[PDB]
This record gives sequence, C-alpha cells and structure tokens, in this order.
Amino acid sequence: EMMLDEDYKEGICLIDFSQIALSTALVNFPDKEKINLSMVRHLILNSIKFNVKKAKTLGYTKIVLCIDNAKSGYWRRDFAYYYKKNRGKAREESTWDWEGYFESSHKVIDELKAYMPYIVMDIDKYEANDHIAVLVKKFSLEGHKILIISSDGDFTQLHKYPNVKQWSPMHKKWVKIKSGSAEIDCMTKILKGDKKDNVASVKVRSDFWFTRVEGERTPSMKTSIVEAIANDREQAKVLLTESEYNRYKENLVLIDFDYIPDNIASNIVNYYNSYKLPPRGKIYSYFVKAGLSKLTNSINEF
Repeated sequence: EMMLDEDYKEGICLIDFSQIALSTALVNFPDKEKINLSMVRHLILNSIKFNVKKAKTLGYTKIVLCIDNAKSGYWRRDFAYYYKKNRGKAREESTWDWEGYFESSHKVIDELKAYMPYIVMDIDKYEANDHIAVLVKKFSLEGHKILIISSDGDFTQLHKYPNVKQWSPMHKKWVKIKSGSAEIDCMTKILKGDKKDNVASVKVRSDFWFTRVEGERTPSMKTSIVEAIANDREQAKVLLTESEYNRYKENLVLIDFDYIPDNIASNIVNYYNSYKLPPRGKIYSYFVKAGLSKLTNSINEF
C-alpha cells in the first residue's frame, strides 16, 4: 500500500527545466517576433504546472528546478574557451528572438526564486546538468529516491546510483539510466569528442571544432581502445600517446560528472542547503501581481 509507505526520506524530483522551457518556446513562439516577459512567464508557469503534476503523481514531492544559466558563459569554458561556442554561433544567425527569450527567462527565474515553492538551482556559468549530477550524488547517498524529468538528457553516467529514474516529457516515456553501455558511452565522448558541444577528439588539438580550417580531419580511433579504457582507465597511459593522454585529461573535465571541480560542486551544494524557500502564500500574491487571473484558479496545482 502507498499510504503505508511514503518514505521518510522523501522522493526528490530534479527537473532539467531550461531545456523543457526552451523546447516549448521554439515550438510556441514564431520567428521574427519579439519575445516578451509575459509570453515567457506564461510559458514557464504552464510548463511547471504540467511537470510538477507529473512528479507528484509519480510520488516525488520535493521539486528542484535545475536551470541552465549561461548569461556569463560556462565554468567549463573558463577551462576550455571553445566549449559550446558552436551553440552561440548558431543562435547569432537565427531570426528567432533569442535575446528577448533569454532576457525574459532570467527575469522569470528570479520571480520563481522569490515566490514559488521550488528550489530553483540557478547560478550564472552553471549548467542544469551540473546541478543534477551533483545533487543526485548527494541525495542518493542520503537515501532519497530520485526522479529526473528530462526530455533528452543523457544521465547514464549516473548508472551507479540507486533508485534514480528518468521521465521524458517530450517523448512520454521512461529513459534508461542503467543502459548497460554507460561507461563505454561516456568514454566515447571523452576520447572521440562530442561535436555538439565543440568537444574534440584526443587525436586533435583541443579547440579543433572552433578553429578548423578547410580540409582538416579527425584521425580515427579504434573502438577497441575506447572499450579498453572504459573498462580500465589506467589503460589510458598505455594505449594513448602522451599528447593524447593530455587531451584525455582535458576532456574528462568537459564530459565526466566525477570531474566537476570541488569548488563548483561545493557551490552547488551550498546554494541548495542555504536556499530560501518562499512561503506558500506568495504564490497567490505573485499570480495576482503578474495578472495571471486564469492560474489563480489553479494554485493547488503548483
């Protein structure tokens, strides 16, 4: 029986929220139109209502909204300047109002922190995946069951942790965390790169994807090397050259959640622990102030 067991260490839901909101915005807001504060506030609140309802029915009552905040870049890019620069380039050339979207979304995130009953993990230069990785490690060790709500995020690196599930709202399905190939899949990114984030192979210079000249290519790497190092990372010093090994060390920081620097992880945990949760009364007053007359009818749903 459910009643006879809603756990003393309560279930925690971490929502990969910026990606859900942005995906929805790219569908709902057309190109060549100014994206304003009210548009974004409505979208964010509607998305929260849908996804919190989901967590709650699945039995995970503590909600943490994990936010991508790249207003001033990325801590990883302070390490590897080229990290994710391909993403910025693409947004520059778009006719969608990225500037208005981001400006409005930052304002709304601040309203959530002031008024809504969720822990909003938002720190400039920190990624939603950083909050999820660090908090899953923390909460899983403390004995909490965890639900990650993320449409397309790959959280298979978290395969070692007990009682972690992932639900994809976009695809309406459960997503494997214990995939059976998590270490190999992680190592493939470390060794061969992850082009979508401008991470290059260990067989080329660190900033290859950002500085590539015409005709340049990535030398291939044998799958067997990837599998060998995935199985025993000490093999990196045996199967890689010195130059490749130095690149492997760089790529570990860019890819592997276990290589989030101590200060970054400590900052995330400290921000969580000190978080000032708004009194539940502030929801109604926020909805009135923002003129959300339809949502005032749905307070209990938040």
